[PDB]
Amino acid sequence: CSNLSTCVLGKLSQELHKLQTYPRTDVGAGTP
Ligand SMILES: *[C@@H]1O[C@H](CO)[C@@H](O)[C@H](O)[C@H]1NC(C)=O
Repeated sequence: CSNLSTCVLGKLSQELHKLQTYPRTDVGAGTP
């Protein structure tokens, strides 16, 4: 980082895309 603004926004946005509340399985069973 260097901006300390676009840093923050970009980091948390990228994190939310990556993790996204861990979409492992979503149908009924919900297997790991
Ligand atoms: C600004 O923010 C982005 C996104 O988080 C980051 O990748 C980058 O290293 C930061 N600094 C610059 C100079 O772009």
